Amino acid sequence: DEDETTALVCDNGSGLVKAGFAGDDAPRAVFPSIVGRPRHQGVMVGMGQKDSYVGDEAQSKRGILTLKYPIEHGIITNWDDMEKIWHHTFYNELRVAPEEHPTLLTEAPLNPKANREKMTQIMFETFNVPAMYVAIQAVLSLYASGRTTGIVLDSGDGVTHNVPIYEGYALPHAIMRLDLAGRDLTDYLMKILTERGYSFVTTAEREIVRDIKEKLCYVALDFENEMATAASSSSLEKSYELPDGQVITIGNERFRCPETLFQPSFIGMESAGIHETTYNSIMKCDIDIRKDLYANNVMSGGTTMYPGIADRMQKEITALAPSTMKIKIIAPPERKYSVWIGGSILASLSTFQQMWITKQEYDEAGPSIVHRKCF
Amino acid sequence: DEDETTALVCDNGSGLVKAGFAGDDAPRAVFPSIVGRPRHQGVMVGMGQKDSYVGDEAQSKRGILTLKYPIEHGIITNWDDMEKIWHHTFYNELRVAPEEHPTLLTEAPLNPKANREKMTQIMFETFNVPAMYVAIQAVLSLYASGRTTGIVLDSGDGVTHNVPIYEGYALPHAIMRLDLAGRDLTDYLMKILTERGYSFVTTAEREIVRDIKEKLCYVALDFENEMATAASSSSLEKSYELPDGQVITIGNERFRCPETLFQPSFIGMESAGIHETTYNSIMKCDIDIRKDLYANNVMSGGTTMYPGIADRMQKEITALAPSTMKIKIIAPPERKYSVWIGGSILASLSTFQQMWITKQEYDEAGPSIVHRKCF
Amino acid sequence: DEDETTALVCDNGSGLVKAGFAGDDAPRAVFPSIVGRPRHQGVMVGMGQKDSYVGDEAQSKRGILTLKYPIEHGIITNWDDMEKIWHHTFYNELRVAPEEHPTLLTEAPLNPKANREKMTQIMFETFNVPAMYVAIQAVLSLYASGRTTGIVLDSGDGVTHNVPIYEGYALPHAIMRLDLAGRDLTDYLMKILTERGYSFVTTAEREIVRDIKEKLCYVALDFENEMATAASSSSLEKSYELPDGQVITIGNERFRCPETLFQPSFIGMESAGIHETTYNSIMKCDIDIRKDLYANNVMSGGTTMYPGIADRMQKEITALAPSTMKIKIIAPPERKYSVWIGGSILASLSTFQQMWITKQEYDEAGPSIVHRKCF
Amino acid sequence: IICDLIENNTNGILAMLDEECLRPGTVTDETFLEKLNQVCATHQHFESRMSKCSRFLNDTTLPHSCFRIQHYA
Ligand SMILES: Nc1ncnc2c1ncn2[C@@H]1O[C@H](COP(=O)(O)OP(=O)(O)O)[C@@H](O)[C@H]1O
Ligand SMILES: Nc1ncnc2c1ncn2[C@@H]1O[C@H](COP(=O)(O)OP(=O)(O)O)[C@@H](O)[C@H]1O
Ligand SMILES: Nc1ncnc2c1ncn2[C@@H]1O[C@H](COP(=O)(O)OP(=O)(O)O)[C@@H](O)[C@H]1O
Ligand SMILES: [Mg+2]
Ligand SMILES: [Mg+2]
Ligand SMILES: [Mg+2]
Repeated sequence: DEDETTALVCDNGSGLVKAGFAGDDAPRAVFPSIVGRPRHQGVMVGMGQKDSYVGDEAQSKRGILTLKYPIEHGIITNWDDMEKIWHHTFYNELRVAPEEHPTLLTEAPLNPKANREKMTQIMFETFNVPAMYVAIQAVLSLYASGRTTGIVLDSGDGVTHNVPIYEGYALPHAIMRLDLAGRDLTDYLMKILTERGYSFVTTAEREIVRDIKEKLCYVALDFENEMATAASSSSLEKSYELPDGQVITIGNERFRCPETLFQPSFIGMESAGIHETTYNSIMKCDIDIRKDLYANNVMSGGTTMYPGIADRMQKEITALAPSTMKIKIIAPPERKYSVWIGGSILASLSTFQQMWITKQEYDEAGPSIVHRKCF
Repeated sequence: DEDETTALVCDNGSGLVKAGFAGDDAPRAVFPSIVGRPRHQGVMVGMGQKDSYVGDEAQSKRGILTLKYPIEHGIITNWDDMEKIWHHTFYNELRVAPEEHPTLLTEAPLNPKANREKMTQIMFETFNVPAMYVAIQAVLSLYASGRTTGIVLDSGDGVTHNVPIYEGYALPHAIMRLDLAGRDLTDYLMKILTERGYSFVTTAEREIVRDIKEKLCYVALDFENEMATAASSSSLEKSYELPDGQVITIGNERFRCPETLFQPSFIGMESAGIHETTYNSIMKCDIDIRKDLYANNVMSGGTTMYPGIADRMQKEITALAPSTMKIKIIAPPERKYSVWIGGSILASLSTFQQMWITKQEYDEAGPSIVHRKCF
Repeated sequence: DEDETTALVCDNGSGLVKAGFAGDDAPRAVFPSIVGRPRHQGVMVGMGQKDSYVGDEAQSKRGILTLKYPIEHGIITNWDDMEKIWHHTFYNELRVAPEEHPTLLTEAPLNPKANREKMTQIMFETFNVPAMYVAIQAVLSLYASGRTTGIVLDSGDGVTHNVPIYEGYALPHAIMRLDLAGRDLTDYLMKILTERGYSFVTTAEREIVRDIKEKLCYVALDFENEMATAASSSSLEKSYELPDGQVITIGNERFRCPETLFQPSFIGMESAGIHETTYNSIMKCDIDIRKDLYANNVMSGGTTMYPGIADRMQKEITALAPSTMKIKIIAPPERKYSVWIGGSILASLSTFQQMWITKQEYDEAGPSIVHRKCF
Repeated sequence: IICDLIENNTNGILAMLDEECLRPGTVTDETFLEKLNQVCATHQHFESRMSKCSRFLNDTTLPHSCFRIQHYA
């Protein structure tokens, strides 16, 4: 089938499956991490109509399905559904046999270890890969940045990290994990669109709210004067055509969605915000690291494609950090993919080929071997 | 109100307010050093519901508050919040007027002197005590031990000292101060319980993690064979019922919490550990003191109620100190209170009544008088 | 590689490696005597990142290292680490082969003789130098002064000597060795900056405290009126920008650091001070030497670059020595390097070429030959 | 073993060069020589100056920022 030993870089952070080959620019198979299930009976005889719809095919039929993300906040909930996602990933979209290729998974730090361990157990026992590795999402986000020094903000669909790394060495004590991410912003956006007058309650309607969040939101550099501006005039009211008919027109909801990311008191989650978890992750580091963390602050995962979020980020960290510091919020426009791109780089290095957790070494010490080889 | 001139012994080391009268066995008012604040709006009209919850009353309502320790690592951060703690201390819990009683504060050595000076300024200007003193925590921990010779380990919530004292004379050059204490062990325990699978992120959840640390931890006399034992079987797995529902079951996290206290490389804080700060504080002393420091090593503050910590302590100092020495780790089971008890003894001595920093002597030389009368 | 037989003058007194060629003005390779070691794990694959950082390269990465001076108070503690320092000294910084060049080491008087003997053993067995010599630091400090008569104060990082020499003859019975030097002043400065409010506990932070000591200290000619002056006004408060952010402002700590050198009771070390070890080293000499020791008192090593220390020195020895004596504290501003400069002079003399401890004479009587040829 | 010294997918010279070209780490020539000294100097017929091993000696007409390969020629 395949005449190569190219490593597979499979990457489900929490909300969007992206996969491909090692040593490649763009991820080959990008599709949402959903499994579908018909919530009512079928009538037409002779249709096919299996009781599983995974990936973008589920979004073709999302009107008649109960959509269900199998992984939540980076934690895999239903292992059978995630096995459907992986089966559709390798066998249908990417269309390659896992038996002949090493695999490079990704996860979050501060993960429940049964996710990592059972993920390795499914990768070796079911799909029978020859090699396997459990990559950290944020470190790979620093691999695609072309740097070896920087603090990493990625903020995927269910997790954000702010992992500081200095000169090839990470700082595991200064690590962070906040559970405020894009799915919570989608639920809050659904709540405030219910406040305006557009009632979205279905999971398919929740997917439409995610579409409105992706297309039509920005970050509000100064939230107070932007709030008074939205209360002032209708220069911020924007119409978005929903699928099948009625258009919407959003005002202050256009920028109160990512302000929740910068201020978690709107969603009532006790936290300090993104800009203070960065500053706290810098202040937990030592004294002689911090200007290298200021000049190389990376903001290159998902949920950062809101326009001007680097201006709010630099404008706020400048207010937090002491003066005469050069706050460089590195936002390369290739983000939302840079964790896969760092997967492609790290899977294509020459030094990495003796760090593979491989079979006959998996079977030697069982599934706990990941906690002694990987990290 | 009170027909006595009994001195007040108020003792906030860093994490637990204990206060009472001079010449008493048990501290009368013991409550945690927290101030509460409702992080969201109120709805019910006619409730009371003031915007301040201090002491154990805050732990009655900790689900709806943002808990905030006003003193951190022995350093007072918010003077208004600590003034709320003192106001609740004298006027509500202990229920006595500060105007008619001398007061005996406590602090850490190697303190920023604005803590000592502004603490004296608040005690004279606001509460208007007639007399005041700034006691060292570790020296009072040696007063309750009934000795005049010994090296003192207390290890409160934010500080540890190892103050060596020989025959009534302290050794101020051989003094130590390590910032690794029980609150950092609480944060590390929260991190490794996140590693097991129980996610605690709220300050109230952090208080629950502090409860699990107090109830269900021991010291692991030999950490390597205890680690292999926890990796071997489930004889160490213990279930603890959380408040409101789901029980937990901890394994190797039961003893990796105080091993961080004996090995600060787990929390990434550059230090030598408790057992080597003791030995370094002994080796900084002179030659003809050390067997009196070996026979009278005191371990009588907070965060030492872990079972068998005297066995790990003696078992490690025996490996560090030369042979034919009698390493007597004195661990009187009245600890966590012995700094207050030494406050009660020292406040009840006959010689002490001309060492009070008093009013009309405070006003004579201003707030700097503490740096010439006290120490 | 090198077309010369120029002797190597390698000089680690206790705290700063300076090395170069014979017959030269400035030392060619000057770098701090530290070895680095990463105290936590590495993450980035493909970095290099060896487990050794020596010299100023360690100060490039001191945020992620545990810095460790291999030589303490002039006594070499770890021979492998000092072998790393010498290997980096000859092979990387100075960049010359030791096989073709004689070497001129330096040490302290009243040294443990295993330092001298094992130092000669490492110089002949490992690096295979043809010739070798063990120079006294203070005598070389008198060679760079251009004199043959004088008492020598150098006060390096770990040792001070006060070696009196009259007309080519030293006085070995009147020799002194006090273990109070610049590293103890760095630790005391770290202690009193902890007293002000700036907490430094890391070895990298200790290096920052050493930087503040080098840049921003003076000697306080009269310590009592200078202490009342610092207590009077803020004309002595000086701000120093720390690396990465927060500035500091020191007051009486600006001059209480070298007063500890003139008064060891502040650090609790039982001694007489520098000014009384000089006067005791003069009074141990005979009667007809002393005005030649008064007119030629040399103060030309490290830790004497504090401004006005010659005024405190002459002003105090004038109070100790009898009248009608001319106390000339010779402080040539080329100090901190004059022990290397005297190494360059003494290694370039014509008479010295039959005082080399050489190979085939080392092998004749073993490593004890240094105690019969050198001194 | 000269061919193997150059072409090995984990320990060869061209694998290290493809590594240094592949990853960006602000890479230069001396860092690449540092990598060759790290992983490629465990072989007998490789020869460098900073490593030690292969070879221990301080051989003249062997500068820095260079390396020797003992070819068939
Ligand atoms: N252009 C965009 N604007 C705003 N949000 C976006 C945009 N693109 C993606 N997102 C959000 O980012 C999340 C996916 O981020 P990503 O890091 O790819 O997830 P994963 O953790 O699966 O890798 C989705 O919830 C989506 O709503
Ligand atoms: N039984 C126990 N087991 C383990 N830890 C305890 C126990 N009791 C108290 N602690 C810890 O000791 C700390 C309080 O120490 P203490 O010295 O009383 O504080 P303070 O500095 O306020 O006097 C608390 O943070 C608590 O976590
Ligand atoms: N300009 C300066 N001001 C004050 N102290 C200095 C200055 N320069 C160096 N020092 C101190 O002198 C010490 C080095 O002295 P030196 O005699 O060079 O050491 P060594 O014994 O290695 O020769 C260092 O610890 C440093 O703190
Ligand atoms: Mg992601
Ligand atoms: Mg205490
Ligand atoms: Mg010196």
